[PDB]
Amino acid sequence: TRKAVIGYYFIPTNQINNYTETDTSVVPFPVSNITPAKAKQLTHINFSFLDINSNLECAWDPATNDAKARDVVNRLTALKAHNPSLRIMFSIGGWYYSNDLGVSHANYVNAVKTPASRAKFAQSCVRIMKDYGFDGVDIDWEYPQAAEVDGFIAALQEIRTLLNQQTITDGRQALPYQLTIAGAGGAFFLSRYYSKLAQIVAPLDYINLMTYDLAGPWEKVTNHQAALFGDAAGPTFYNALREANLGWSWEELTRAFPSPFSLTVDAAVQQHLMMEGVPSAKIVMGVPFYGRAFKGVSGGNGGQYSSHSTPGEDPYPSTDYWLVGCEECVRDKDPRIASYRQLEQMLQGNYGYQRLWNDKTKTPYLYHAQNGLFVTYDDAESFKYKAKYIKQQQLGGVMFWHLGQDNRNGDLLAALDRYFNAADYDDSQLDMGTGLRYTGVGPGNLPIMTAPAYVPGTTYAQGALVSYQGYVWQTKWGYITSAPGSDSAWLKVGRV
Amino acid sequence: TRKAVIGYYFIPTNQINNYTETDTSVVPFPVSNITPAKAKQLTHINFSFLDINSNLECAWDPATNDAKARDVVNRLTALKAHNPSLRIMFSIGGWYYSNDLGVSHANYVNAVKTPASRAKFAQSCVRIMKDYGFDGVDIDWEYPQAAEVDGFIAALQEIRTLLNQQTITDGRQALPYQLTIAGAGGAFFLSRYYSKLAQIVAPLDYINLMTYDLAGPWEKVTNHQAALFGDAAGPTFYNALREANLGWSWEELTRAFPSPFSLTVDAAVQQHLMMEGVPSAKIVMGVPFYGRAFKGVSGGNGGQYSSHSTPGEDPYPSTDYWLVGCEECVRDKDPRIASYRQLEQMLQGNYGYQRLWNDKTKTPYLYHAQNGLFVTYDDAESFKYKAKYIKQQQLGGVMFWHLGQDNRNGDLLAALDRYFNAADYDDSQLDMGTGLRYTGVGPGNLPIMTAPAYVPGTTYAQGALVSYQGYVWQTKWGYITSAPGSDSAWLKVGRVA
Ligand SMILES: Cc1cccn2c(=O)c3cc(C(=O)NCc4cccnc4)c(N)[n+](C[C@H]4CCCO4)c3nc12
Ligand SMILES: Cc1cccn2c(=O)c3cc(C(=O)NCc4cccnc4)c(N)[n+](C[C@H]4CCCO4)c3nc12
Ligand SMILES: Cc1cccn2c(=O)c3cc(C(=O)NCc4cccnc4)c(N)[n+](C[C@H]4CCCO4)c3nc12
Repeated sequence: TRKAVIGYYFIPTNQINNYTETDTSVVPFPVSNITPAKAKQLTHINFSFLDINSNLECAWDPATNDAKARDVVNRLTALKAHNPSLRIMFSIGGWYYSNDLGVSHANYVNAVKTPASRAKFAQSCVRIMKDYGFDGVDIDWEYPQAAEVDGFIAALQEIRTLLNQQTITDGRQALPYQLTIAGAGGAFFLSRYYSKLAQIVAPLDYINLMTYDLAGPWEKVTNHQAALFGDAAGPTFYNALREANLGWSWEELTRAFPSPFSLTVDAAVQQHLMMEGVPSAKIVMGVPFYGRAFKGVSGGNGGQYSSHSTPGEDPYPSTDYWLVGCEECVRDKDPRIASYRQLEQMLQGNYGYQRLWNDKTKTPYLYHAQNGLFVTYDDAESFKYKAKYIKQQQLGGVMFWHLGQDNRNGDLLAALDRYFNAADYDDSQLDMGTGLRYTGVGPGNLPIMTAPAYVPGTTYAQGALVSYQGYVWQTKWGYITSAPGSDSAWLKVGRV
Repeated sequence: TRKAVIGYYFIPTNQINNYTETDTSVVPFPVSNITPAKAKQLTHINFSFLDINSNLECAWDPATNDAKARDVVNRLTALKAHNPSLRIMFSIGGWYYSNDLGVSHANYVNAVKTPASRAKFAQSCVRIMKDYGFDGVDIDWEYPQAAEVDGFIAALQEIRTLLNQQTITDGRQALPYQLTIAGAGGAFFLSRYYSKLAQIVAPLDYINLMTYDLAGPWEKVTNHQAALFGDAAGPTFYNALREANLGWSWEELTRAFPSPFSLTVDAAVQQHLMMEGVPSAKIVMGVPFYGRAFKGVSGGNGGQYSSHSTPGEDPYPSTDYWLVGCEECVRDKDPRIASYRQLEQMLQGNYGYQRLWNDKTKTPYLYHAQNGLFVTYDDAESFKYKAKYIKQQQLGGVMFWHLGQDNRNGDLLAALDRYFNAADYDDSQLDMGTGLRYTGVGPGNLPIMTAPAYVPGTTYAQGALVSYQGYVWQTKWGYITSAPGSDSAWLKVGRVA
């Protein structure tokens, strides 16, 4: 099974309305920059972002020039001439539209409320897909809360039904229409819907975990934003999942959700695999094509794990563009984010940066000794370890934000495709290091065990192991005369 | 409101069929030993035990001579001439009949299964009560499991309906027929039904907690079997309630059920009070009229919290009767249980025992220095603190097992009545000590708190407190943009006035 390679294509409305493929000053990353070689290295392009309007329907930004928008999408779907497996998805949501404090948040809550609203919203998704020529629907609601999850589920189920019927109607058995979501990659947002992961993922082809932004100006201690494994010297976090409305016992919560823990990519993946009904092949690991920069950091450890003075507000509440050498930061008016393309040029232009490597997290980072700056980012080296992880854990593939942040040669995308598909690349001896692994155990990743069959009428001592109804159970205290599952005394510890 | 004083009267079928009041070798504790003075000190006598037969009806042991049974019960109900508040209850169950491996266990599970079976069983309970002259029904099922609790509750409700109708029919408004159960006194058995305590206790007049046997030879470390409060120097136990099917979060389970914890009487009472809908006035504290003995006790502990070499297997797997001076242990053939009557007779007959006192647990214990023996028991002094606890916590009263283990003068029963009712007893200055209290917090004992009202649209930092929909909530982490109760981020920590 070929690994998915899902690249976001993001274009703001102003750039759509003024679209041109011959002037990077207006449109920095036109569709023409996606060469045939790059199209062949992708399996999915997530066009972004559409929204949910006050009519509770999928819709473009109301300021969008529809004729210019159709032309942009047509240029993307023309790329399928170079890659018969390529799908041009469209994404609904993103942080700006759909976060709790976002401009359109209430429309997401209201669209999934009722059977009538869900049917109307689901129909509009398929309509938009067919009217503009997209190959599937991606929903990036960041993020539905506990009371909204069941409606969110039924809406996804409704879209799945309509997409499957549309696949048959259009003869698309060879390339069926698909449904994906961007899912939270950290435990705090994940706890909103974690208990219902199985019913969320059931109608999806993939859940694309946003396993980045695990550090940012909203945290007082600098850190890697997409550490693969944990560094004991770095900060640790409250494991919010132990508070999810799971109904598990104290022992089950404790063994599944050690706290505090290292907020890493491996943690997010393992937390998903701990849940019953979440298959590894549907889990896609997100990676960032951008870095996050911090100022006012101290010395002694390359700027890692230090206090900082980076503004947290949105948008950037100043004109102080303090990321030395970041020309894109001036154009975008924000020194806290830098594309890999810009970071590469900052490393090549003598601005005082050093590129350092953390062999526990398996991620690079920049340090500016003279102005106290720290940048966490990913590159082709960190992608070696993440690609091997994807293969070892039998995940569905990789996702990234976004195509316009790769360098001009497309080195990041080419690296991902190479690590998955190149016949002359061999990572069998790649050293995954001694960084901290997430060691939680849950119902979905219980180890295989053997035990004598449970015998009704037997009195079991503390620590006894029995097999019953497909699982191996252990007594939590002594003098146990009840059957596993009928009591508080038995802990499910294994399967088969 | 007078505190309940509930004494079990237990008599085996063998003793009923051969009942006599002039031969202690056949019947050691005849009803005649319950003098008018003792009858006035009781509010309830739990006659025990009846059973549930394979027809799923309340019934006497099939080997019971029915005429002899009626005669024994009549001697108990005649005691009401001396005490117009006294009730002769009858108890269905007990350990032998109703434990998971007991001879009649399946009858208890099956009787509560369906509306028809519950109706048939409930009718048989009231029929037995009226036929033999009892004043109420007590059910000692030890213990219903999670899947059986809902049927068990519906059966209790059905008995409640029939008892209330029988009260009206018999003009017994001045002394209505009552319904009680014996409940678990330790967290392990309690976890079976803990989540449904409110609906279990609703149809009852009392739930009589079996707050004894909290220690015994089956434990590797000697301990008090009915410690009122905890001793930090003593052993601690897994808090099984954190594994009950409550649906609470990790923070809520941890805050309600500290673990490990001291297995005490106070723990069991407070664990019941942590649940909403469980009124203190229905909780009755059980006390033992017997002791538990250990050997091999090695230490300067006074024998407390020490390793031991006591069998604690049943039945006693030896003939070594090493409890020096326990003659009842020889006749009964078990050196690990002794009535208070015998323990007193061991103390006054020169056997080398020292009576020591633990001022944390507020319980006495025996220690035999030359042979290293340890006995945990209760007496009139430990009952002072338990009686004051009952009054301070506004509990319903006290229960004890059993009447035949008191001394001949009835000193234990007289002490309980004195501490509740005597005008010349004054425990106002009795110091309850510094033993460990159970400090768990649950929905039934959330404190009143004050906090600013939650404001929609606000982003809250970690540890922020807000009031919302009748509760005070605290954030467990930062950058909170959700409303309390809609999220995993908010912890219920208090109630709004
Ligand atoms: C406050 C905050 C707290 C915790 C997490 N947070 C984010 O995880 C986050 C992500 C994003 C984001 O867009 N990631 C890329 C992306 C790509 C594709 C789809 N979805 C998202 C974001 N813009 N912000 C707000 C920034 C903007 C300036 C300062 O705060 C975010 N804030 C927070
Ligand atoms: C209250 C009590 C009263 C009287 C006797 N008692 C015991 O003789 C006893 C033995 C044991 C025990 O473990 N024996 C060893 C063993 C282990 C496994 C298989 N066969 C034998 C025990 N755990 N408890 C506590 C209760 C609490 C919940 C369930 O058990 C016991 N309680 C009591
Ligand atoms: C084996 C055992 C294991 C776990 C718990 N167990 C008891 O909780 C228990 C209680 C009683 C009992 O009667 N408590 C007083 C009473 C008063 C009113 C209503 N119900 C009960 C008991 N007799 N045994 C038998 C044992 C004891 C030693 C040899 O045989 C019991 N055994 C066990």
